[PDB]
Amino acid sequence: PKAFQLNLATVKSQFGDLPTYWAIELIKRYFSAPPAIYIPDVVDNPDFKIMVQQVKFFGNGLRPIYNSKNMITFTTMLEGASEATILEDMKKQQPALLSLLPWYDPN
Amino acid sequence: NPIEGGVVQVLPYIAVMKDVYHEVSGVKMDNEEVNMVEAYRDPSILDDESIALIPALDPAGSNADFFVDPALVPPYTIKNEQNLTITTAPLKANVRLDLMGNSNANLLIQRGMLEVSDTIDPAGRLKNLFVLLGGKVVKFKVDRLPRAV
Amino acid sequence: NPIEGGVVQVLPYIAVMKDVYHEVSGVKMDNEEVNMVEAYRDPSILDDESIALIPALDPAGSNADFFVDPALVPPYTIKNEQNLTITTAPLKANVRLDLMGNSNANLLIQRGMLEVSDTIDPAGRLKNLFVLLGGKVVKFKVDRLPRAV
Repeated sequence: PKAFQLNLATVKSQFGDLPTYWAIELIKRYFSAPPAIYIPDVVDNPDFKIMVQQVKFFGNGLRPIYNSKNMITFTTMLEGASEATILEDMKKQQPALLSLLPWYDPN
Repeated sequence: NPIEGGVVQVLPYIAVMKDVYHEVSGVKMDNEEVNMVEAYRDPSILDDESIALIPALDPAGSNADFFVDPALVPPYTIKNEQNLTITTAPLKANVRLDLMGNSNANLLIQRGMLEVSDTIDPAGRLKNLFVLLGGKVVKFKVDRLPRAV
Repeated sequence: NPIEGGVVQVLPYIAVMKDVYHEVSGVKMDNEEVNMVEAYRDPSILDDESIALIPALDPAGSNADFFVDPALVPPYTIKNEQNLTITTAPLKANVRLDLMGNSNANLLIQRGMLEVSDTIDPAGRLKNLFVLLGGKVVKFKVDRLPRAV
């Protein structure tokens, strides 16, 4: 299949009302991204895209994240991956990934 | 010496640059590297306030109750060494807050959430005092007074 | 001895392993563990190309202008220690680029983005030249020539 955009604004709205950089960290946690990943704020770089590509498999090593000029392509094995389905899976996994207590309380 | 037949002038210098990652489709390393000598003419080259503890206003309003009502003092924008913006307002008088917890450091978590190992420098001052004068606010710069330490 | 009534043979050895992490599904740790002794007969099990700096194409075409037109030299893929592959092609002549920026280390970020601490080994060579001749391309292997150093 083809990579699709994961709109950062929709992540903020799904988990209450996160500040930009907490939503970015939540995405990095969901995709187990290395801590040496740079992702700008949308206001600072409105052209920057966070993409998600559904891949056939992961390797036995670290998650194979791909990097373009002005967009980062996160990799998932989710069947039928789309913006909505990633957002729903993030909400399922969020309790283990990052504590959003000041904004989002799943309890 | 006629054996040497020439010279090489070696100029060892120190260069200052930013913590910049390599670009994928970059024609060059887009890292503003200059010789430190330029910092004498342009003080911003070595100007580093990255460690400042700036109480930051949550865009969501989650901690808005700790800050001066925008009706009196509208929040303003600060750009840090990364050219990114935070919304900053003065703290409300008679406030009890986690000073680190509400700092820009916990909204700008590119480096990480604050933990027990993060401490405040005992060396500090009262920077500004905001007084309501006859219905409008006057900003008093008090960072040079002996009582502000 | 009839008291012992048996024998146990203990086989210590040093094993060659692959650098892998546990999977969430967790059926088993699929690490290609092999006895070091085999390396005396097929030493290729020790090969490690992860240090190599191989220019890589952005699947989006963001850095395609640094590489030879696919109409002349079609790109080819290479595989790492896993089954993940990336696309590489010879660099176009008469270009200026960030050589590390366009390297495989940034295109496939498993171990983080390249930083100022990542440097190029001066002990490099010119490996190949691709010459256009009569509408088609001839590959010259020049890695061993003293002018390629």
